[PDB]
Amino acid sequence: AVPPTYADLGKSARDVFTKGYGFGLIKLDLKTKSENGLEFTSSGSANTETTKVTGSLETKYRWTEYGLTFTEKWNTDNTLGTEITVEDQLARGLKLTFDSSFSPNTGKKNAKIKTGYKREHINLGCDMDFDIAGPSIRGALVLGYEGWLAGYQMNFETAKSRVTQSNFAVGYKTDEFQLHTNVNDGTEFGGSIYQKVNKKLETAVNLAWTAGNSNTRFGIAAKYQIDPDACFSAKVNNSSLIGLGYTQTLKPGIKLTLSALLDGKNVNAGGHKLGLGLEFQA
Amino acid sequence: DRFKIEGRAVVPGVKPQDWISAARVLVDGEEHVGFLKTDGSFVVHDIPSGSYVVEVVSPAYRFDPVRVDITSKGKMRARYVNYIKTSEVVRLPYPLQMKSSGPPSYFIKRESWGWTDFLMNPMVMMMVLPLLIFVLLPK
Repeated sequence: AVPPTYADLGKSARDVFTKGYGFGLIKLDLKTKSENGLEFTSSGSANTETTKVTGSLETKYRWTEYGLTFTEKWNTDNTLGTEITVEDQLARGLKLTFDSSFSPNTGKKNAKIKTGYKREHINLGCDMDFDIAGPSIRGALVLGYEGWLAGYQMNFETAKSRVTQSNFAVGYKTDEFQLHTNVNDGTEFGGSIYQKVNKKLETAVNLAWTAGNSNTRFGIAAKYQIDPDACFSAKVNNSSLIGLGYTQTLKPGIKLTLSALLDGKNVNAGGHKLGLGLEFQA
Repeated sequence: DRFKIEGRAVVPGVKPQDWISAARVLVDGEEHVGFLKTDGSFVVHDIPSGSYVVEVVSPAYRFDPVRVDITSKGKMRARYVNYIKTSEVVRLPYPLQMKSSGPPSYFIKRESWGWTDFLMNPMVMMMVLPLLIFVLLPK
């Protein structure tokens, strides 16, 4: 039941590739849960290469009285964003999302409507983007029976012409084996496999192929937790890229993560990309 | 020593006699002034040596000024109007043939807000959810 959506389809492998290391960036997040319903998150990203300071304050209002969720975010470039989520209002698996962005300093507005239908094995989703440049409509439908799953994504724009962007993603998802192949307009061909040998060993393999210039690139990643608080991550790319990350829980909420990407050669040309991450949860 | 400059201006459409009304041409701006013929042509006499900019002045369809170089010997060389640069850009034949692009924009444009476009407001979208919820009740 509840088949995976298009964005979530394969998100395990990308998340393994994404989460774990943030070299070149400084991670600083604080999450706070209140007693009744209040959620507060303050995250701060610091860059040493570009010397940039980025951050967002995110306030979450979980209302189970009617299924309403109120989210308000604030960035550093004077951008204001509000979001309303309604789930299980009158239908079975209907979800309505309203996202709005407005700037007080200058004047700029953007709108986004998300709609989601979830059923026994049928997943429907429609995103309508309202902007001055041009409205766009994007629909993703996922169908599967037991383990065989296939999803279709389409993107259409009324501003220019009959532009249509096709996406066909076919995969096999089960308890410990997860394989997924994504096809973009018969041009992009991606294949991700992810498996778990034990409760401590995780392996992932990614392949990318194209029909235009016949470019092929593959990469493998391993994740292993020595202890419930100590974890290690390694990733190797096709050409020479190697990345190592190590995470350890220091205080019962405080965790420290270290990331290092090495690009070195033997012709006197080498480079290090380091990154520190630290978060607090309350 | 005095010379004469003649030229022909062709409108893309309308009527030549329609556009001749209230139409004059300037060589310096208040020094030498030329008048147009019945269909169209500016013929100016009583001119000395030097460089001058020929421009046809009209509240209607406008024209691009053209620089003209007059020599004492009797050579006539026409070029594009250049102020920042003072060299030869492009050389074209002498029989001035100006082609008016059209009516210059004298008034500015103000646009209203579209019905499909005003739905992007932070406030208008926060009312559409109550509107839909209240619509789904009687149905």
